[PDB]
Amino acid sequence: QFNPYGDNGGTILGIAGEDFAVLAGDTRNITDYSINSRYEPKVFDCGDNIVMSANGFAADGDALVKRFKNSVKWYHFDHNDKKLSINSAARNIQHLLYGKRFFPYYVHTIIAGLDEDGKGAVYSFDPVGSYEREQCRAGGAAASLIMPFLDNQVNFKNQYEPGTNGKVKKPLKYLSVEEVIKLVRDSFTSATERHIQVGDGLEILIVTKDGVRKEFYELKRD
Amino acid sequence: TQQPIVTGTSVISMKYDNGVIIAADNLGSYGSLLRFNGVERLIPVGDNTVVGISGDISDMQHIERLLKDLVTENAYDNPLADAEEALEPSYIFEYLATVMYQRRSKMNPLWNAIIVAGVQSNGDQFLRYVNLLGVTYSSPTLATGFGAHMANPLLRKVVDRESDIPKTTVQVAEEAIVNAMRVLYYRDARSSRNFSLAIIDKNTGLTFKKNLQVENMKWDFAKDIKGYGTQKI
Amino acid sequence: TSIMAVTFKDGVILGADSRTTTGAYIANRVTDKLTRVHDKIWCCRSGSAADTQAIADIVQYHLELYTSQYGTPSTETAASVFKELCYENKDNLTAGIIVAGYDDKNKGEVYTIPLGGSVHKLPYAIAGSGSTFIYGYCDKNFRENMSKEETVDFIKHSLSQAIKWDGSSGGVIRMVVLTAAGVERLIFYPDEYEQL
Amino acid sequence: TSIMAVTFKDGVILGADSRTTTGAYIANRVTDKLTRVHDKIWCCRSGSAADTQAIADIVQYHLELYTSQYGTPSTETAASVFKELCYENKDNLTAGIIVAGYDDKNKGEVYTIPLGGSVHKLPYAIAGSGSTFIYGYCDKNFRENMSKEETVDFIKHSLSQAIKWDGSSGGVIRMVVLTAAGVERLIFYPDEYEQL
Amino acid sequence: SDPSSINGGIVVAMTGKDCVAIACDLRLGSQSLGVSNKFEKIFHYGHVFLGITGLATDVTTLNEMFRYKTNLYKLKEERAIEPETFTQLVSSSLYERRFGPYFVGPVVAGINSKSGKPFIAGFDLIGCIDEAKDFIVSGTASDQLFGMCESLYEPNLEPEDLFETISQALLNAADRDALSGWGAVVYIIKKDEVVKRYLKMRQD
Amino acid sequence: TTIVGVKFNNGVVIAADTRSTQGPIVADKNCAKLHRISPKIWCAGAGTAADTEAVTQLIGSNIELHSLYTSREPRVVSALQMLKQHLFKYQGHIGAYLIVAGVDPTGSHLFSIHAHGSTDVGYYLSLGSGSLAAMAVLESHWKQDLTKEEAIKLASDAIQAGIWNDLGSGSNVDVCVMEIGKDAEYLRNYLTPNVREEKQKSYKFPRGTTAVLKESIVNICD
Amino acid sequence: TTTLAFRFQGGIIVAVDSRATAGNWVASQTVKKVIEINPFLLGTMAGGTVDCQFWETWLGSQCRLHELREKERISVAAASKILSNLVYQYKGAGLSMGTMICGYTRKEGPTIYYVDSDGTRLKGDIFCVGSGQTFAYGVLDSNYKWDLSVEDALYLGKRSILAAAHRDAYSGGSVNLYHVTEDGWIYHGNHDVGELFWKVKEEEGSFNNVIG
Amino acid sequence: MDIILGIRVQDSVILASSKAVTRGISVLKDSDDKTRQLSPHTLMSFAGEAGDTVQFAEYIQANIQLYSIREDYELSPQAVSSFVRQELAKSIRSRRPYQVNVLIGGYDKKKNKPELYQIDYLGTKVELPYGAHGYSGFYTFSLLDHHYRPDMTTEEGLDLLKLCVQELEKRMPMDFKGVIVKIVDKDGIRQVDDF
Amino acid sequence: MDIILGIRVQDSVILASSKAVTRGISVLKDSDDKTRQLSPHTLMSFAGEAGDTVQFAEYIQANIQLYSIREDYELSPQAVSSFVRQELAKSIRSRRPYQVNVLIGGYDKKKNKPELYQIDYLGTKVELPYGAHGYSGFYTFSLLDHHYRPDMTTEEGLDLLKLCVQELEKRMPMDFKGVIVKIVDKDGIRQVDDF
Ligand SMILES: *[C@@](C)(CO)[C@](*)(O)[C@H](Cc1ccccc1)NC(=O)[C@H](Cc1ccc(OC)cc1)NC(=O)[C@H](C)NC(=O)CN1CCOCC1
Ligand SMILES: *[C@@](C)(CO)[C@](*)(O)[C@H](Cc1ccccc1)NC(=O)[C@H](Cc1ccc(OC)cc1)NC(=O)[C@H](C)NC(=O)CN1CCOCC1
Ligand SMILES: *[C@@](C)(CO)[C@](*)(O)[C@H](Cc1ccccc1)NC(=O)[C@H](Cc1ccc(OC)cc1)NC(=O)[C@H](C)NC(=O)CN1CCOCC1
Ligand SMILES: *[C@@](C)(CO)[C@](*)(O)[C@H](Cc1ccccc1)NC(=O)[C@H](Cc1ccc(OC)cc1)NC(=O)[C@H](C)NC(=O)CN1CCOCC1
Ligand SMILES: [Mg+2]
Ligand SMILES: [Mg+2]
Ligand SMILES: [Mg+2]
Ligand SMILES: [Mg+2]
Repeated sequence: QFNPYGDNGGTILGIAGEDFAVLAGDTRNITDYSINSRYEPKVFDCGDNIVMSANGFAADGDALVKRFKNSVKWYHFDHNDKKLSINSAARNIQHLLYGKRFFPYYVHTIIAGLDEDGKGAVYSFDPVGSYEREQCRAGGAAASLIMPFLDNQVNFKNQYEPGTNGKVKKPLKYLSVEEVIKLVRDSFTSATERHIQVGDGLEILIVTKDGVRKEFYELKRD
Repeated sequence: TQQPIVTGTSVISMKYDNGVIIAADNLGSYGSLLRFNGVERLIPVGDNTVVGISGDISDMQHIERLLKDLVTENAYDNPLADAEEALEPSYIFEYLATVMYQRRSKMNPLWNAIIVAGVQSNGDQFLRYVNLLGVTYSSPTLATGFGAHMANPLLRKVVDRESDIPKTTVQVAEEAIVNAMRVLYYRDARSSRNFSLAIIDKNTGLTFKKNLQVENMKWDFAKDIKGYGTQKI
Repeated sequence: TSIMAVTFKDGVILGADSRTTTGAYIANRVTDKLTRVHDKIWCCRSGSAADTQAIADIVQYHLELYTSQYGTPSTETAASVFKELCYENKDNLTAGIIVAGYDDKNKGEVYTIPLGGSVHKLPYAIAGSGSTFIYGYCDKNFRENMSKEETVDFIKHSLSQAIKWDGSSGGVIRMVVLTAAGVERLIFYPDEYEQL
Repeated sequence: TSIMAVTFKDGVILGADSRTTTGAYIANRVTDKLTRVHDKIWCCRSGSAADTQAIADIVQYHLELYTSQYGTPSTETAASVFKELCYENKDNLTAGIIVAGYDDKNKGEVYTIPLGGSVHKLPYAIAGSGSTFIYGYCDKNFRENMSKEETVDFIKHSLSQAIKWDGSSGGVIRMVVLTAAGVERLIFYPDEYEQL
Repeated sequence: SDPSSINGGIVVAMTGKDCVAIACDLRLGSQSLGVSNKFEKIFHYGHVFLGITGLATDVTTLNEMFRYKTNLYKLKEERAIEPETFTQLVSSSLYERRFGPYFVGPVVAGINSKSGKPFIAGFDLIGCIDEAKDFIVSGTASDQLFGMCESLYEPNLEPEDLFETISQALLNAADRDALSGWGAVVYIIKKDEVVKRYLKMRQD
Repeated sequence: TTIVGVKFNNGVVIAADTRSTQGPIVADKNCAKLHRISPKIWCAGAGTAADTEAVTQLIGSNIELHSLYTSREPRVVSALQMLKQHLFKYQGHIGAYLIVAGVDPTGSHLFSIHAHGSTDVGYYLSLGSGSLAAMAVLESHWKQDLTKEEAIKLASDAIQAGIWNDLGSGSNVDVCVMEIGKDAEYLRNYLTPNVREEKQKSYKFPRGTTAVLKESIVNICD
Repeated sequence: TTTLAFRFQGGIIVAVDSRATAGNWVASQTVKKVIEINPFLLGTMAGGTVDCQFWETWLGSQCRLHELREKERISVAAASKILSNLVYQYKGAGLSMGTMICGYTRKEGPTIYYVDSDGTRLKGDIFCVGSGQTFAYGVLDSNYKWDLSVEDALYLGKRSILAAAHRDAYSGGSVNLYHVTEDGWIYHGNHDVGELFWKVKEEEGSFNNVIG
Repeated sequence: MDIILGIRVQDSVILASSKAVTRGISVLKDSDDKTRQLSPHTLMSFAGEAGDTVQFAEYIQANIQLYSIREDYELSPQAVSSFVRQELAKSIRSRRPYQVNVLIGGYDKKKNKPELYQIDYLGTKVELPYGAHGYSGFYTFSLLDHHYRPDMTTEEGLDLLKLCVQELEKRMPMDFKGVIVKIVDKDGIRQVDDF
Repeated sequence: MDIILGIRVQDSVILASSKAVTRGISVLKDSDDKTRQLSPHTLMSFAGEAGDTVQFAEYIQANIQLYSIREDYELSPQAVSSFVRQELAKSIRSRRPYQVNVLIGGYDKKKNKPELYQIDYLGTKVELPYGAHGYSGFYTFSLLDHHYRPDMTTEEGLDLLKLCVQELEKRMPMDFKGVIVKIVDKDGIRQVDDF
């Protein structure tokens, strides 16, 4: 019997700072035990300072990104070139995903950008459209490896102030773009070590008020 | 929901400094029966694109007709049909990719793996893959079926990343492709000795080679092999 | 597999391709499917590689022990031991074996043993997946009391066609000639047989 | 079924056995598997009797309507209409059809259409369950530009073997000769072909 | 009805400078229902420490079985079993039940008393030895532990620093797994002293 | 796994990668797939990891007892016969796929065994998930009358093909050279082309970060 | 999930946990499971995240359209019935929802309606919904009286979620409290179970099963 | 079968076990005692598959009684629980396993301490302050987490137990026809007749 | 849902319907009224699949109320029952059928007679002196066969009904949390508050 779904592997990661946000993803694309491409980007600039990635089944991922990019285009036509806010983009994506509730897009979607107060924003979706704004989210094959590390290093979970008898928590603070990229690079190199579907290359899209910048880093190719 | 009947095996391809090479054998398998031997699985579109197709042959022939019809439709009310408004490889691919994904979404797929090789109008090499699931990807080397498992490893030794493309000549690239075709004949049970090869160069254009054969094969060492272990005779 | 054994004037010749498959992948392209169970009793193996191998080894053991006590066994005796294993373990075996041997009294003999474990003595036998494509050809072309050169051509042309149509068959054509003179191994490469 | 169509010097000949089965029972031993879709365009039917029949009737209707408007259709056109039906309804059809016709410009032509609904133009074609047993024989014996008598012998000997080995094939060997001269029906009975 | 994830639990082991650490959570549940918050998964036979995750009845059974075997070993050999030897004993015993296995994920940890070398090892349910310089992970949050250990770990950590690394590896891995947590225990093992610490963690 | 075996002038060489997987997770990044049956008979194993180790040890044990009994150096065909009869008896349920090689008084030998108990003979062989990547290289570059240094190069190249192109294979290349008249040399980590890059950050925690409820000294003595 | 809402002397308490799960993987610890439909209307979420999230915000759009058309805030009964009639149209399609529509109006007073994806719609004083509902019921029932103070009722709702958060593996994260009065709903904060458990243990002397 | 509870307090272990025996759409009996005295200071309640439960309980009872006679000595609750666990741990890999869950309440006379052990059909043993098998735990555990204190009296334990039964009678789907309560302490085993 | 009973006596129809709403291992509600007034002298109780029951009951209610307003006239119980049966008879061959069983108790004012109709989800209608749906019938029918007389009063009918509820409470596996009883007679529909 024909199976309409497949698993193209890879993993993605979104972190939000005070005045910026990053959306990272490895460039490896796979089926079963074969590598299809060592450089196939799945993190995209969608306009209006919104970066997006839909990781899982690449055919569904590309279809969704394509539809959202188109959604942004028509939002401009219909509402006098108004900038689509990240919260509005998030809600719009929920409707795109839920539109196929009974034949889902097999993808974990993450978008990043800046909210209307200029502060960093990351939104994450399940395959059928449930969404939630967060400081931190890993998605895809190696999400289970990376996410607990992010809880510990971004949100300082399980970390207490030394000498306070485990009574005072380590205080939350925004990380610099330099510190965030360090965590992203370490997250992906660690994921590459222990997950077979993750590797080849890492592409990070950084979003500030000035626009969207890119950074690329080599990953292990085994 | 389908099952493929008459099938075509590996399509292999790679980029080199000035263009792209693509190849596929001339066999139409009917399960284990090697039924048809005159099957052309590389289909040129204009003088700048070749579409290589594996999988179901009835669906391949349908895709042939679509591409043929696409050329006709593009020529309508188009004075620049043989110039600026000619069909690009990227246009041909996106059209097929759209069709493939729409068909999978209707649970009635075209049971194929497709590689669109060509050269764009600005001289850029185009090489992209699409299959029955609508899954698309691009790489310096692309291959379908057994080619993905056996050809890609060999072709990646020549062009392992982007920077290796300018350093690869058409002589070196074709040699690797022809070698890969031999390896597939040794090891793929649904491959044939006869194959076609196409080169799309940004300078010399489209060169379509038919009725090629796998040659310089190593079989002599077989005479020394006896039994499966202890047998001495 | 495509395998066959053919009796002729001076004795019998066994023939086989050299392809072993795991799905559509060729695990071994230079396989030796013609195996010695006794000096001048050989067999062609089709079906499960592991099953036919385990059987042939047990038979070789049985015939070696037979020889130690009662001297050279007949080809019929060898076929009977094959049958006994294949029949009694029919539920756990996928083995299609052709048994061929040379006596001085009985000359060349061929016994085929299909899946069920039945025994059939024939002038010539064909077996394996690729045999289906040459029933027509072999029936039309086989003659009794052929010469060595004619029988070699008959097997070569037959397996050439079997190989051409069957995807599960290919590589080299191995042959084993069983006569009073002794045992002769023959090999034929693609470049020769493909263009017949 | 065993069916085949063979091009030759003067045109093309279609050939078929006459056995129809429902399991191992022969429902009809004198079946006519060679059917007219146009004056000099005929087809051999294999697979489901009901499916191939319903298709051939629709094609005959299409070509009759084609002729009313645009004159005699080409053999390629007839094959295209067969393909269109077989391909678009592949999920609901079990039909293996060989299309054969005579033009004056194109002479004899043979198109085979397997289960998938693909089209393949060939010098000669074989199909049906019994065709498996004669791939070896037909490949070795076919020559281009044969005479009428040679082509009749080629088909007769081929189907004779197909019938001999395939249980799903038998009865009489029907043939239909398509040339400039016209349309000739031939029949050959067991007592003749069995002892070839 | 997947034996290895009915009760839940995790074990992690690490090496440091002239020391080893082995840690486990305390949960024992029946699928969603948490039943016990006192179920320790780490045992020891002399100076060799064994942590076992998986089906809790087998955890208990194997502990009792290895206590049995190491006691007889000591009586006959007149010495304590070493980690390398015990690792082989575990492997043998698990493979003995090849086609009816204990649904467990054992982890050996300890310092060889003769050479002084820190030693850790992991196994699958069927006996395959997984030796490592750095760390071994096991349990329902093994993916999480792999990700934590692979990033947090560095070689030649002092006992006091190693404690912090392994504890943070376990805690943050446990909090991303529904079936792990409900308390934790860490063993710091030096050549001739062993410290056992209970960690404060979230109880959900 | 990816494992290969290559015959040469005066002996035989086998090689293997060093990745062990559990689904998509890399369990062991440097496991040993090359197994000693006897001093000059070595085995490369793919398939179920415990099965390859257990079956190689059992036959290795029985080979040693046999060698002592007969006062002879063991032969590769004896190991081959004992392995295949054991594997056949278990009808494939012991999932061991082995490349058996070695030198003995009879000469140098190279065989492969499948889980169901079938054996092959060859000058070059490859087994495991990356066997197609390896065999592609072997078929391209193998020739009759290889030297020792050529065979090691060919073997390790075939393993590398698996390491890079197969997701079930990775990390390092182990090699074992068995030459006639000489001791077999086991080259553990012959190549190490997958060294982890320096991490961006040290995650050494300030002492006291972890909250503690209880402390106690554990008694390991009698 | 564990969600509850109960009626009492001083109005309605609504309490929920904040955990999301995908099998045994803890997907989130900070999820909002209460949706503020309007200043006098709340909706709780249990079951499939999106099914609840999508259709309850849609419910809010339908309630807004009612007060535009009718110039009057929608009744809790009518609001719950829009949602129940919607999911009933999808009955069998595989929607997964366990919701509670809580609110105050003049004609009804404080009202709670249980609505689930197989079409059940029930008015009632006390409901607990979710995988940890039974754990919440245990504590809630055994301590519930109609005459509870606003202070005590808030605590009982908070304590009942904590009870479930502790025992149920698929419940946890943090507690979100709400109090619904005649004047509308009032938010009573997010309470992390990480700190709340130990604080409750110490002060209350409960949770003796746990190693202190 | 269905509901079996257990609460260990300061000086005793209290076991409550439902009285209903249901088979199909009929409650065949409403006065069933789902317990066996293993020794003078050890009581075992049980729930699970029909037939298996009593067969297993009585088999254990016979073995412990055999031990008592042979050694003229009472096994400790810990020793009895370990014996029982091993029997279930054997059972689970048998041709047909005992599908029986048990609670073992005992008073250790050497330690002067009450002890409660919860053992499921897999042979999963845990010592607990309070225990339950089946769906009962899904209500009682959270309730006991709240109200239980380690220094309670037997009377306080019974009131705590009444609170559990009331909650079960309110929220459980099936009518389990109340419970038989038994107390295990320094003076042995006795039954509360009015509950 | 689960237990719905009906008894027709000399001058009235008495409907008893269980109060429990259970879902999983939790009794979500113990005061549920499984009935709708279709017209002043016609009452319909219902039991079956969750959601379907109330949706169907209210749909019928709306239609009968629509008829009443249109004609300024009350449909006879027989006419209402036939309408209901046809709706279920349509339903059973739909894409998704209503899985609802109903009892229709009514007082025909033209005949001055009480009438009780039992209709299952297939659309199988029968007029009866006493009726039940689900497993309830397996106890009550044999009990009513014995104790029922056609000339009983409403008070005698209620005592007869108490006997049925007592038997169900004794032998039924599930706790159905008692019943809401309603009487239909010449003066319309009223609820008995103390049962
Ligand atoms: C041709 C290739 C196909 O029938 C021959 O029969 C050939 C005979 C042969 C090959 C090598 C040595 C001596 C004789 N058979 C095979 O190559 C055989 C194909 C086959 C496999 C399984 C069968 O049923 C049990 C029947 C035919 N190939 C193998 O045995 C290979 C080595 N192993 C596998 O394919 C693994 N199998 C094991 C059995 O269970 C399924 C997976
Ligand atoms: C040979 C006999 C076997 O393939 C031919 O293909 C022959 C072709 C033929 C026969 C008569 C007229 C024209 C052409 N085919 C049959 O005889 C055919 C066998 C067949 C049946 C069903 C198939 O799949 C649907 C494929 C092949 N026989 C029939 O159709 C007979 C008349 N009917 C049945 O067997 C009843 N079938 C109907 C289809 O569903 C199964 C039961
Ligand atoms: C490559 C990595 C395959 O991906 C090799 O075949 C490798 C061989 C190897 C590894 C270490 C030492 C010697 C040889 N195989 C594995 O690493 C193997 C892959 C595998 C997993 C599951 C299988 O199930 C049929 C078969 C192969 N991994 C393991 O054996 C791991 C350590 N163990 C398990 O996954 C436990 N399984 C074993 C089979 O029984 C069920 C539980
Ligand atoms: C607790 C955590 C137990 O699950 C709650 O029921 C919780 C409710 C909730 C409500 C609003 C916001 C967050 C959380 N439920 C979940 O977290 C839910 C569990 C669940 C999964 C699948 C279901 O389908 C039968 C039903 C319940 N988890 C999710 O919805 C997660 C985030 N998403 C997925 O698992 C994605 N699936 C959903 C179903 O369709 C396929 C994709
Ligand atoms: Mg790799
Ligand atoms: Mg049909
Ligand atoms: Mg016949
Ligand atoms: Mg919890």
